[PDB]
Amino acid sequence: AVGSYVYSV
Amino acid sequence: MIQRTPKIQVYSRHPAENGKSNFLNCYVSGFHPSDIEVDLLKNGERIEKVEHSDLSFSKDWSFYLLYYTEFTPTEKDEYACRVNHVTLSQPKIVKWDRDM
Amino acid sequence: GSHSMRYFFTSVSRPGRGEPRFIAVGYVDDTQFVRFDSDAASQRMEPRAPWIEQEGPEYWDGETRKVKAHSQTHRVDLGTLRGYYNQSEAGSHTVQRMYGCDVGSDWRFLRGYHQYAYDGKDYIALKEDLRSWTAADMAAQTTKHKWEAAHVAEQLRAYLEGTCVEWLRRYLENGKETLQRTDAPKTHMTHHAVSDHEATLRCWALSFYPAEITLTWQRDGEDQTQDTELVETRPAGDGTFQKWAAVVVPSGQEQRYTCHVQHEGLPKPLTLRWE
Repeated sequence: AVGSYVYSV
Repeated sequence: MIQRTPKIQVYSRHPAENGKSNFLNCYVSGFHPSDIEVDLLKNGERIEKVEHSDLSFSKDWSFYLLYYTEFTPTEKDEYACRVNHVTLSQPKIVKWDRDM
Repeated sequence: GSHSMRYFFTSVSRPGRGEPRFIAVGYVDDTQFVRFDSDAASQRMEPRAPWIEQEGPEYWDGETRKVKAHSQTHRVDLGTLRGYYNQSEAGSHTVQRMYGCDVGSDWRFLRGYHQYAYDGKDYIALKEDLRSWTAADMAAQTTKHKWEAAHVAEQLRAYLEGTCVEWLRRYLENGKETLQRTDAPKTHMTHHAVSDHEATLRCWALSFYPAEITLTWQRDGEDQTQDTELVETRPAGDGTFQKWAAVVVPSGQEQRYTCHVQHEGLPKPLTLRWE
């Protein structure tokens, strides 16, 4: 399962 | 910008036997950026029914792709893969060599 | 043995040719099991291995929503990175992200990773301690400052030590026949003259899984690394892999050369000889 959220650079 | 040349391999899934269905593969790896053109050729003509894998990449960030189609080898039929990429001055044609 | 799960994300801007292309793919070891492609009509996360098809609608609805969230962040990133590097809109640029986890023989967390590249170069990477960042340049340091203030690493650490390992264990169970297997290489060597006085020796490894393998040529027991052509390990298309290594040698010296094959499915490393 993928992560729920990623953060912008 | 970074540019890396595709390494091109053309080969069959199984050892080739004239008259026995098989899978013809063109594997392109180690290239960057991702835009690339790959065609499988039968006697110089583009094979239209060709599937390809989903774009992925290696630990060094270079891309790889498998193009493949079903085929039944014969004695006269020449197969090849033709690849174009920004690193290539002209399209590169790699011929299938079953005696490797 | 050890196992791992890895997700790979590629975003490519295409100025004036539509929104950026986004492609996501998931692997357990060397076996792919999911894909998302922004240009396909489905617009859903899709199965790419039979053992994942048993997952329910909640799985596919949730995986689809989270991967589109990945897609949107990369769309934002492509603009952000243009500003960091003072680049024009006309050019096409590439963002790549890979993350996942490894487990050991006890099937528990060994280590995790979360890495980011811009235009084929390391950009920012979570260090192995999962608490600090390795930033490749000045623009990436800007990202590091922002991610430190928002405590980004702790949130990734939780996923990588928790969700990541618990779903890998599930996939390893559901796909036991495909994932908990080892196929030893079928090996041989070929011999072909290239002229009156030279021959190509090619050492073949076929139908093996997983992809990790070592093929080496020795001349009188000396490794011939500088004179070997070693191709990239390649998929056969049936879930196994192939590789070969070749040397061109003077005709008559064939008996000096041996090929050595190492693979986890071999009880002991193989030596192939011409006599």
